[PDB]
Amino acid sequence: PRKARTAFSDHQLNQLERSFERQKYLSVQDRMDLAAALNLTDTQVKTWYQNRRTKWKRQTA
DNA sequence: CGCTAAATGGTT
DNA sequence: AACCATTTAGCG
Repeated sequence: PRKARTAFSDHQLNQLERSFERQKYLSVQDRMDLAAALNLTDTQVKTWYQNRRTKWKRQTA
C-alpha cells in the first residue's frame, strides 16, 4: 500500500518555490493556508518543503 | 538515469 | 508533531 506520486501543476511548483524563497520553514497555520491556496493536502506541502530543504543543502554544499 | 515525491527509521 | 538523513520508487 503506497500513495500515488502527486504530479504538481506548473502553478503549484511556482507557488511552492515562491513560498520557499520567502521562508525556509512554515508554521502549521502557514502550511495549512498554502495547501488550501494550492488545493494540496497539508502532508503534500509538508513533504514538498522537507524534500526542498534536502535539495537546498546539496546545492549549497 | 536524474530529479523529486513518498517511505523508513531515527532524533528533537 | 515535525524535522532530519537516507532510501525507495514513479515518471519524463
